[PDB]
Amino acid sequence: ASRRRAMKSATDNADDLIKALTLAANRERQAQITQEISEIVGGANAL
Amino acid sequence: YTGSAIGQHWMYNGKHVLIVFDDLSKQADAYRAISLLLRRPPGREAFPG
Amino acid sequence: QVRCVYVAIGQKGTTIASVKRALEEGGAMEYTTIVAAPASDAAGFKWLAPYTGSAIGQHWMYNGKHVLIVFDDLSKQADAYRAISLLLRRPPGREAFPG
Amino acid sequence: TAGRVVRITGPVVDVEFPRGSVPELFNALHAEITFGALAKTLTLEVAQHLGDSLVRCISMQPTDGLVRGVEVTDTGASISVPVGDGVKGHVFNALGDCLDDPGYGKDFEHWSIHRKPPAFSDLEPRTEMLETGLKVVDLLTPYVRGGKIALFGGAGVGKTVLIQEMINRIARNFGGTSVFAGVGERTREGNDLWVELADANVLKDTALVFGQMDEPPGTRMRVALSALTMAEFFRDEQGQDVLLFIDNIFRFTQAGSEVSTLLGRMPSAVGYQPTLADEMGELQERITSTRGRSITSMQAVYVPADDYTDPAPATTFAHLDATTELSRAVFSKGIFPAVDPLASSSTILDPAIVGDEHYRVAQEVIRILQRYKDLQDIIAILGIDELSEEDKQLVNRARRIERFLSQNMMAAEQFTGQPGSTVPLKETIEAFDKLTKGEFDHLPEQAFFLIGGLDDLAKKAESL
Amino acid sequence: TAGRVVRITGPVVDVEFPRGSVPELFNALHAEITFGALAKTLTLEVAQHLGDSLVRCISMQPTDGLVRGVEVTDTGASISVPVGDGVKGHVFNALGDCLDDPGYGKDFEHWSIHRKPPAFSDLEPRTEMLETGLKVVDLLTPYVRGGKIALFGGAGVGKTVLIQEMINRIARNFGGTSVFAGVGERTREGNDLWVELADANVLKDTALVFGQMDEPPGTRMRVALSALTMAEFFRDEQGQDVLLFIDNIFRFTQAGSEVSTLLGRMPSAVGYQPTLADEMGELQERITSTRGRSITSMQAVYVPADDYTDPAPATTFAHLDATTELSRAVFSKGIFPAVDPLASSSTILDPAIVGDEHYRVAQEVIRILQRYKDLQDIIAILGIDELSEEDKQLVNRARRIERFLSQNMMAAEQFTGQPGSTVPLKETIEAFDKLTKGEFDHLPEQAFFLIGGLDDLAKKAESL
Amino acid sequence: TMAEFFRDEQGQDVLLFIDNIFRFTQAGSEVSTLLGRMPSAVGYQPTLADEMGELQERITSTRGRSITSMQAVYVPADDYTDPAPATTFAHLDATTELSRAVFSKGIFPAVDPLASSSTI
Amino acid sequence: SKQADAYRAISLLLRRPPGREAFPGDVFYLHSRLLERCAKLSDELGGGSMTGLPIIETKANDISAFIPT
Amino acid sequence: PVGDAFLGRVVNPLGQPIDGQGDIAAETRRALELQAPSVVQRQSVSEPLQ
Amino acid sequence: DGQCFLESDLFNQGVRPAINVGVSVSRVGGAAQIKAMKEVAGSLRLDLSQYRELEAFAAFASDLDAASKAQLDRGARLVELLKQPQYSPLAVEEQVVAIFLGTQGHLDSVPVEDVQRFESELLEHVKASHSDIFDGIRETKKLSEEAEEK
Repeated sequence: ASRRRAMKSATDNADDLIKALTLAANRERQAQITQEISEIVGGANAL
Repeated sequence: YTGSAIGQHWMYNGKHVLIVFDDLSKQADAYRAISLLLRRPPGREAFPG
Repeated sequence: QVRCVYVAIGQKGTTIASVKRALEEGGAMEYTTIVAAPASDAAGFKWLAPYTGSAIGQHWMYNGKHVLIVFDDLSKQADAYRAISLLLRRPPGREAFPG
Repeated sequence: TAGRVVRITGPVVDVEFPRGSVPELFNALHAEITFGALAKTLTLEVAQHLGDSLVRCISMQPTDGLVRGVEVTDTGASISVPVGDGVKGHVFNALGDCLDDPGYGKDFEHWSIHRKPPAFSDLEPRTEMLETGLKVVDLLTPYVRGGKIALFGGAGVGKTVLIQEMINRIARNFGGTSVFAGVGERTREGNDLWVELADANVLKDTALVFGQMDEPPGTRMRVALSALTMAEFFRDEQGQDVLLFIDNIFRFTQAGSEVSTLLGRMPSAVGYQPTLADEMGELQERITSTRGRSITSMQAVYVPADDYTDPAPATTFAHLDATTELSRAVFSKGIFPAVDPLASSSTILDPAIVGDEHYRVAQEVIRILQRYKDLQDIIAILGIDELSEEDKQLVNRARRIERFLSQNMMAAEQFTGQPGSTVPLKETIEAFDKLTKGEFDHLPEQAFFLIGGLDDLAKKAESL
Repeated sequence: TAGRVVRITGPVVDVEFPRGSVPELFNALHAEITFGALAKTLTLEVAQHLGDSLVRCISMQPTDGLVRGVEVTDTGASISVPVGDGVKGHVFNALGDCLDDPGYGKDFEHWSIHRKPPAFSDLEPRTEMLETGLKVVDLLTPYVRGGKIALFGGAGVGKTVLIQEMINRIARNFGGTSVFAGVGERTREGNDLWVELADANVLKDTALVFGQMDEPPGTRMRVALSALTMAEFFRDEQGQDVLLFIDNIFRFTQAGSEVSTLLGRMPSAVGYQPTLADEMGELQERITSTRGRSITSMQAVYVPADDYTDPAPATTFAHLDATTELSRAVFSKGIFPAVDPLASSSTILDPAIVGDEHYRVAQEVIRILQRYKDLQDIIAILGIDELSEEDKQLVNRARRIERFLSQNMMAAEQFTGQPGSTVPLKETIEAFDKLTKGEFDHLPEQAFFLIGGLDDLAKKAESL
Repeated sequence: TMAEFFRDEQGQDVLLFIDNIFRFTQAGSEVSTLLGRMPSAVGYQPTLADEMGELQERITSTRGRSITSMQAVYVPADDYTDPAPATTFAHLDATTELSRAVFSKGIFPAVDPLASSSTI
Repeated sequence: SKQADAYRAISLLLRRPPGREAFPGDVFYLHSRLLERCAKLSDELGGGSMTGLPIIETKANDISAFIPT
Repeated sequence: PVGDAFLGRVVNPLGQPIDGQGDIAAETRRALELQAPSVVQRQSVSEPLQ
Repeated sequence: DGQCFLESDLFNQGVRPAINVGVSVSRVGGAAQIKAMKEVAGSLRLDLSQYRELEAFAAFASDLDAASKAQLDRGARLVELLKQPQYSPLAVEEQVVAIFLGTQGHLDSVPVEDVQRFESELLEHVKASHSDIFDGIRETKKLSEEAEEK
């Protein structure tokens, strides 16, 4: 009886790391792509 | 475009036809390449708007 | 017989002084050489020193002796080269490094 | 008549001509360079027209030691290389100069480097069962005669050793002509392979051409064209099966990237040069086995930072039909072949032309590996004690399957003292069926390392 | 010789000169404003030549109110600044004119602000250890005399507070001549610093000059050069050890970026200067303790956007010896001396310099904190119930040792209303060794929060 | 224009229906790159705020007559942080959500009370 | 933030080279020259005091952003 | 310039002593740009470096 | 022609060299090292890789098998003996002696904390007794049966 609840709670808490990491990864990828386009623009228009 | 015209000709006279396109990404890449080599400005992902 | 040549690029003089004191303690100074390019100097010396060291080692090679060469920093020369290239109005590349 | 030089910057040179003197594209130009210690002969290939009687071009030699105002002569011709039967057992550069003898190869017939791909009307599917002496390739992805074979993986894997072993095993049993071309590699590897081939009698029957990376990138693009021209000439007229071998495919892609960046085109995604796909496809259409002629070509593909999302690996995959890749994880655990069966794919695996026992064995083993990969980290964290009896038995069977695949080869003799092993096909399929039936689960862990044959496995079992 | 303004934009000015006379680089140029309300004279410095006797120049006053054709006059010299014995005890501007007493000066010596680094033959390494009352700085990264000090962190992480803490400690312990300067500091803190310095009755020997935000960048990158010139003038002739204090050098770099953007040169990575490393090295190598001249300096650096990927502090990383870093998470935890022990390091820590007991203590603390951070990922969700007691004790010890490093400096007297504390190094190392013995496991954790010493530790613990 | 004329002339309460908003933003980006300007803010119009304000300043009620409207926005790539959604959320009062399991339960509105809120 | 956006747009209309996030580097100087004008005077001049309260709206509660930085 | 007198001293990248005392007698001077040895002039490597 | 990897995680772990053997590889191979070294030592990087792999996968093992426990012990001893401090010159004979002691399980009974110090002791004793064997190595660059027996 004590065994069941701890693992239930472990599951429910393990969900949150997935959510937060997905948010961080989305932010990182969008930052990378916008930096890439900004750099290619700066290279393109400077000539 | 030629495939679409050929299909439309038969369709317009009442001939039931079906059209399949094998791949469109390569068409987009070719259009992007020709647009850039024609000296036109680039956009997001170096793609014309 | 093994001969070693030391090359430092864009580093503080005090680091070179500590290194030379260490080798003086070690007693290797008899068979070693040091080539210095402090960051205070212009881009030319930093951009050219590795080639000078390479030629110096290659000479003793054609003499037939075993030669060892130490490189401290290589990104510094890359930065100097990118700077010179951009100043020469050369078109840039990926991350603005020359091709 | 001749033109002059206006500006020099890097390897690209622009030159000027009078009225009615501009040549066409893909032409050879010669220039004379003089100095007390640096005198040579620059060879240049016309790149594009800038108008106003100005044409921009590339050179295949370092441009150091040049001076403005020097006239440039024109041969009115493209790049050409001599061909013949005496080419075999000799070493040539990008220009086709014999490295063995300075005066060799200056009397035979010469062909234009540029050619045209064969028409579609002379194309025909080829089906043949080609088998080597290695278990993993025999089971998962058998080779196809007259087809396209490529390898995938990053650096520090061992594909060069596998290539060496494969050519070594094949050339001893082949009567046709084999040609090797080196796009980009260290001088040490070329020297060692030259020594190895000279140590055997096969060198007289093969032709070696290669170039390094220290040379300007213009050289690194044309060696592949020369190799393809050699293959085409030897295949078309002799009508004999031709073996073509290419070192790497990423070198010319890079060289094109930097040359296009310097020439004046805008970059693209991940800083890749435009029109790479068309150039790659045009190059790849040279390799084809016709109705009366069969040509076998292998390829070794490098990947940057081990990423298949890069456009270049995806593009080069579209042309391949028989695929085999190498991964870093299996190398990390310890396998020397380091072949991942899960992602690899073939195009000749089907019960219609292959025995269904092979088909069912492959299906069972791939399902076992799929489930095992799924349960890996679960075993890692939660422990084996939380799994079911079927889970435990399957986990043990997958452990046996994964360790069983390893086998030694001849090429490892340099690295390890154990000589290699070879095994036929029926014995392997019987052994694999016995393993997947689970009748050998009692064998210890150590008995499942570097096993070539069933008798070797039994003798290893008795040793413990 | 007369100059005429031809075109202006931003703070940058382009001027044209007659063929007869053209001043060299780094020379003062005088012009004026004829407007009534904003009447002011301005000075320009030679930046670069543009051909046809066109010169680009930079202003350090705002450029509003100009008009074309105004006569331009030169002095035929670089920027000279006053040097003398009675310099200390007064506040100075970018120009060097006294601020507290207008008209004070113009009777001392004058030296340029463009000098050259000392020769290498006069260089000498140093190992003179320096001690400070704060326990954490002495236990982890002991300070060395004659070197450079780095204080790394983000925004609002208590850099200023520790700055005046250390300056108070040094002023009380040590006398001599001292110089404070900086760029990127507010008016309010400057007035507070002046008031406190007057309170301490040590302003008589302290040199004060600094900039503000609401100023053209020319002052921003010239006041630091003026301060370094003052430092060298005091060091060379007087031959006395001088304390140097510099804060927020980062703005300096940013300032340069701005003017480069105005010049029209090709941008660099993250839109930075075409060349920044050379100027950084020139600025850093100006600071050097000679054999007969012991010089100690401290540097406060700002990290933009809480990201260390920026090469702005990465370049400075190669010019430092003793570094102490701060993080936002440590501050959010609650302890004000938010100094990261894991990241912080120094080059003086060695068993040859300091006894082996200190080395062992530091290594043990480092390993304990490393293990705690390693287990933090697992404990973040599951906790200690899954974990074993052998690691539970480690968790407890890590928490206690981490909470013990907290200290109550006297600089917080204006916030916490409590006096500061100081501890000798022997007591510190003894207490830390006793804690690492684990004897203090029985004590509650909260007692370690903001404690002075082991006696106060016991008193507080037994008081609850 | 049609709606303003009807309201101001007939005095009738009117309703305005709009399909999507991101299509208008894409058309604006297309005309921007077509004219050959300097794309900014991840390839967006630098003056998108001015145009959106010009569009949305003509909806609010006055003179006792109300002009209500509702608009449906398509979030790109499951992102609420894109500048266009952020700016178009600046003139929003109520949000409504419809689900599928709620309709599978067998109800007419098929609206979840838990995923909706209002500003009044 | 809207003021900074307007400044960025009008600067881009000028064909001025862009910087990080297309933001020109003058923005720091701009907001500074707006800001440090608010301070308490000395007693002799009158000792006046003004207190400034700007308001900043951030997206997804991140302090790691250029304008908030 | 190149010579054996460079041992145990410090020179600038140009090739002149900067910190030591005296001058270096170099027998010859060589150009920086050269040609690398070819495969035919190479050999296998087995000698250890302890 | 080869590379090595260093991680601050290794340095703060406690390994002074802090070199990553998981990825490190050398192109040429064992032909460079002396024949005695390759005879005494071989495939040891594989052993350590497997040891670290099983440490990672079995860090939360419910029960440890006899083979698993023995491999844990062997890996612990090997990772402990591989440590060497800075400014510690070392010759080939002593190094091959140390690796021969490590690989044969002669030190299994030695507790982990005493593994290092004890080694530093033994290298001293052979310096004064039976030192001729070292000479033999320097005269043969290989091992003999009688030398190993002694």
